[PDB]
Amino acid sequence: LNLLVIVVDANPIWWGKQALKESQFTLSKCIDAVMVLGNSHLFMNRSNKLAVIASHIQESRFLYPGSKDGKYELLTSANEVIVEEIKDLMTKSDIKGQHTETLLAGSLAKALCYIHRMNKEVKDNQEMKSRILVIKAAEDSALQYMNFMNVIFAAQKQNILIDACVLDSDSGLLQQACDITGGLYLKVPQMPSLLQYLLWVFLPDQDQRSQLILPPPVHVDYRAACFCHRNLIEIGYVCSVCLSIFCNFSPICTTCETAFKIS
Amino acid sequence: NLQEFLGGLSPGVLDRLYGHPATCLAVFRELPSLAKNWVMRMLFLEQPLPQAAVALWVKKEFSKAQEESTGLLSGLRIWHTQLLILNPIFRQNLRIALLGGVPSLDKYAEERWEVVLHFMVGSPSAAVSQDLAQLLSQAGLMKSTEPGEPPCITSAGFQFLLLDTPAQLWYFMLQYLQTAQSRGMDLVEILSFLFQLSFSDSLLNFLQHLREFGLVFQRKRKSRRYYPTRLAINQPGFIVVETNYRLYAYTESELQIALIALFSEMLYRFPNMVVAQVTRESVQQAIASGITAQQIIHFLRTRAHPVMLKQTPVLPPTITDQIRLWELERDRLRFTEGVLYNQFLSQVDFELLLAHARELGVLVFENSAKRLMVVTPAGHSDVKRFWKRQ
Amino acid sequence: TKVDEYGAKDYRLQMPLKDDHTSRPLWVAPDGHIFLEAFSPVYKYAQDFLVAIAEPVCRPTHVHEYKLTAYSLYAAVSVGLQTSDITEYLRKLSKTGVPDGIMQFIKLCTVSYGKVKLVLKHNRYFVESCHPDVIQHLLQDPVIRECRLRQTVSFEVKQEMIEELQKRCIHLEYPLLAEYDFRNDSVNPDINIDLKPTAVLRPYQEKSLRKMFGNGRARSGVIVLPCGAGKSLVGVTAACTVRKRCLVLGNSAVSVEQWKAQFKMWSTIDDSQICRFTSDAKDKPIGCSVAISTYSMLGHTTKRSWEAERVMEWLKTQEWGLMILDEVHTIPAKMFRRVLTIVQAHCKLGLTATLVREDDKIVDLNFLIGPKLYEANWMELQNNGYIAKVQCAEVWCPMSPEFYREYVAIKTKKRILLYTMNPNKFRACQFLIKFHERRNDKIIVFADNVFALKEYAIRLNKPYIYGPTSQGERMQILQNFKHNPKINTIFISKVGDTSFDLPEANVLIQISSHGGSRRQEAQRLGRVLRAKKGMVAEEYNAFFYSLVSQDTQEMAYSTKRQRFLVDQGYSFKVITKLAGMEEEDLAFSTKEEQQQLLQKVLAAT
Amino acid sequence: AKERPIWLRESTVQG
Ligand SMILES: Nc1ncnc2c1ncn2[C@@H]1O[C@H](COP(=O)(O)OP(=O)(O)O)[C@@H](O)[C@H]1O
Ligand code: BEF
Ligand SMILES: [Mg+2]
Ligand SMILES: [Zn+2]
Repeated sequence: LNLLVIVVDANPIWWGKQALKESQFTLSKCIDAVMVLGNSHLFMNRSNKLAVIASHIQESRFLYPGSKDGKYELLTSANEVIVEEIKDLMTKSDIKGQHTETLLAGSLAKALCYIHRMNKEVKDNQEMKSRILVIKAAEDSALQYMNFMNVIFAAQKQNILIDACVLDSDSGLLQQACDITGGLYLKVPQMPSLLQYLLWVFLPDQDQRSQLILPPPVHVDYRAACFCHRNLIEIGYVCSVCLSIFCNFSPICTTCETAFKIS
Repeated sequence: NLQEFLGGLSPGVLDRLYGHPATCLAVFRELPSLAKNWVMRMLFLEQPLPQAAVALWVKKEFSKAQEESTGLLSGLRIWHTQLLILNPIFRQNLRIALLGGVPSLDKYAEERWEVVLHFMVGSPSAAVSQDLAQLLSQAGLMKSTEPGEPPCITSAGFQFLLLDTPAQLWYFMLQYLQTAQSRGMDLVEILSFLFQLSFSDSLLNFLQHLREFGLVFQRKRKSRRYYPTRLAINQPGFIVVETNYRLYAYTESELQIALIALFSEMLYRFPNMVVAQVTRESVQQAIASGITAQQIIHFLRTRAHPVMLKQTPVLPPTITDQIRLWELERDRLRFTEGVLYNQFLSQVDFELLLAHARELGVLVFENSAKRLMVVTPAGHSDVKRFWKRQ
Repeated sequence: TKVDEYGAKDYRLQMPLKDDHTSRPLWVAPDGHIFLEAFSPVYKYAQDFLVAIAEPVCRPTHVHEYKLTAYSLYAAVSVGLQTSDITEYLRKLSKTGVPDGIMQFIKLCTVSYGKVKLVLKHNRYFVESCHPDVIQHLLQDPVIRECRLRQTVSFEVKQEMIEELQKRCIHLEYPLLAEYDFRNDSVNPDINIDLKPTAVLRPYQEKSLRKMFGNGRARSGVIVLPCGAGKSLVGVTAACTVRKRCLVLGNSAVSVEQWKAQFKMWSTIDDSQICRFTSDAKDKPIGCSVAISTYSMLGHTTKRSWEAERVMEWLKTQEWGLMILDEVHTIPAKMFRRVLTIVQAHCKLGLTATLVREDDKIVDLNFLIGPKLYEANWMELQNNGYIAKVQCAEVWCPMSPEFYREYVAIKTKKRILLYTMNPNKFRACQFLIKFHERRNDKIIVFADNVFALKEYAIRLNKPYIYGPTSQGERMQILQNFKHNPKINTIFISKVGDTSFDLPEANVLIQISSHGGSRRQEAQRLGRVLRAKKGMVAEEYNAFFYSLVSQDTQEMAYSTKRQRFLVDQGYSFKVITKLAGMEEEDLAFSTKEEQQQLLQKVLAAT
Repeated sequence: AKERPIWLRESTVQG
């Protein structure tokens, strides 16, 4: 089976800006595309399970752990919980001018442990192939690089894919994550047609992803910069303690305070 | 299989079957691995796409999967080339499904199914029902020839007994569905219910038959609501096989003892064990009755005691091999009707007749050295006419 | 006795089911048949008890079967068991309970032991018992009074009528306890026989002797062990315990020689004490503490030669504390049983591996020698590595069409030669020897028909042994086969089916047999059943092949003679065809060769 | 290491 996880970046500031811009694309449609995308995954097979996770400047909350419309009864329950939960999160929220950038590493951290928690629960007979369908919708935060970098390695160790589907901005850090763990990357420019990308590129599972033609991987610039400047450096200097990329030769690196001896 | 049954259907019935959304989901689920993704692709599309695009969406590796899935769904007629848009009813109906628009039960199913099997064999204590009796007889696995006397078991009926309960039930359902149209019961209604069950007058009669088989159980004096059993949606062994043709069946049910007695001699009876010996006389009788050896090995194989599971092969090879030899022993002489031609004075023309017989597909055996061949009597006239024509 | 619809003995109105039946692995039907489970945690304890009370009928690797008989129970009381102990433990082991009929049956056959005893002293046989009443009851019996010589009460009985006395004693439910008190018998001088420390008896060997010597006195009975298990060591040990003059009765000149070698290897008795009594020669049987001979020599009925007569006179006028009888199953023969009365022995120990016969005389061993003291399980020893693992097989050789033409028509007992001399069978034998010889295997080939034995021996140019071959010549072949690498295959007849010790003989082949002789088949397979040097328990160290002719009377006999081995768990894999035969330059590859062979077979008549 | 022959190692029956 597969355990899909949609880490939606429901940033009120960015999505609210779209509302102010009165653009055709809106968060409500995005959740519907996620909703339809989520419904399709379970619709593939009974054994499949999914989960939905949002993101906010304050905190991230899980959007997911008769047939009045005629659809499958199980999918009806998923729609109700997701529709109500997202509205509660969006409508209710505090204000903090200092912190306005969306957080994604924290939301992913909640995702990675969920598979492990679910991986323990699943019986030994059935093997699970979990995946995380991160849908980024805003620029990354500078201060979250280290935190985001740790979660990615955990996914690689536990073999969970991060199929980033960023939109409106190419996240240099996020595109780094999908490459390390083998996840897919896609920068959809047609936001109104976002869902059709999901059903094609992201919907198929890993066991079937190989036997399918998908957009080629985008070049990932593994830039390194000196801690002085934050400017790209090709030849970097580090010490055996800080493990810190540095500008040039120094008698002692500040972050270390070590009594480095010349030679 | 379920998908096999759907393929052998007309387009008219198929579209009718594509009614309420649950049916489309049921038919969708059996799309093996690839065609499922294709279905989601061309679900929101109202414009047909070229067939070439579909072919090039699967890498050269595992290409065979691309064709087989396409062939399967073409048989299902989900889309049409239209020159590959899905069926408008299927697309709409599927969209409705896709966000649009207990312990007692298993025992009851096992017991109710068992009594039917009891009736299958000459068990005096079995459920009696005129509709059920004619159903099995018309199912091709039983024959009465005298309504007053209880019916016997046909050659295929004995084989049906040894089949595993899942396959045993599915085959009966497959036969029932085919006979439903003949008796006047619409196939779509019963077939659609089965898909809906996995999650009218015709249904009421159909539901009663399902209740008889134990798949469904109302529990409330035949109320509108029903509680399907485990078997309706779609076990440790007890037999110890010895190298000396001895079976110790840890059976309390009389049906299992009856099954094992088909191809073995029962020696002693104990509550949790029955001693049976697989003598060639019993096996030859079982093969003569209609049984096939592979079933006998499979039937013993599936009902294997846990102690034998660790051993590999679980069934000792000699017992398995000996059973096969007993079966092959009976069929040493392969009788085959045919017409022999001799005195082939025209040696040159004999080859020409040989070629003509081969072309028609009537020739069975030939001997060039002796200039003779055997042809089935069905094609005897054709070759006789050819010889007369000269 | 109720019979179910499927011809099955319904025993559900007879016995109940015990609540804790899962732990209890035993079933007890009123018919006496006992079905024990080999996979139960308590199998080891149950098997030892069950084998003593009941002789095994079939012992597959998973579920064993035993049968209860008066003789089988009589063995249980002799070893030391009692009716209360047997029934109590039997009920404890039974997962369904002991039916009333069986419970009383066990009691019935336990109140007969110890009532009457047979004692031999000063070359005189007496009927000893501590209860005068049972003796008086015996005297009422006509034949018992007829064979009479013409507190404790004893009446002397003539030696010549011991057999009739013992047989009627069982018929009177008063078995004679022919138990020897060797430790309290100073009349017969103690021999210098001693067990060397280098000789250590295996657990089954020691356990068998434990039953024999459960008490201070030595018990007389039949001990059964698989071929190659080491019955020679057990017999030598029995003599060591008795420490009296020992007489060993082999089957042929080869048996005594192996008996002589085993004594020297497994005992400290000097070579001078060891002696042989055979037509080939004799090592001064007049002066010897241990005598080795054969049933033919002692059982010879016609007038003996002067050389043999002198030894026979000494043998009759002697007292033996232990008479080891190798190949016990031949004792019930009409004349071989007389050897028991001809020689005066206190304790008669019987060693054998195949306690089966095509007749009903096998039961006579209960009183002729005694109850079956022990019977080891072949599979148990096979897994333990005491006996080499054998992959029994039955090569199916299609009959030659020319031969079958005559075989079907001919019915004047000439079929045996016809299907024994099957060219197809010959080719399989020829191919198998070549393939196995290339694998450094020591092959043995058996053939009941000497004609077939000769036909194959010369054609393959391999040594062959049968009747006329002198003892020295046949002994030479075995020594060469045992040690000479060049002699990798030998041909043997009915002579060497028993007592032939070939530890390195990995492969065996059989091209002919004497009907459905289970004893012959099991004994024949015994030759390669000896433990191998580099043997591994689960590697199928040895192999056995029983070439058979398809669609022939041989098939029925092959099944008949395989009954005993399968009862011991051995599976006879069927080999319809042998791979690589076509690419091998085998004989009789042309119809002319086969045609010539058929005429020769017909000529033999 | 002197493995068993094909006929002994595996079943030779056609079925
Ligand atoms: N305890 C033992 N230790 C070593 N070798 C043994 C032992 N018991 C038996 N053997 C060997 O096993 C074989 C037994 O041969 P034999 O006594 O003729 O057997 P049987 O009388 O059972 O047919 C011989 O090779 C013998 O040396
Ligand atoms: F059992 Be043996 F070969 F004396
Ligand atoms: Mg011996
Ligand atoms: Zn540093």
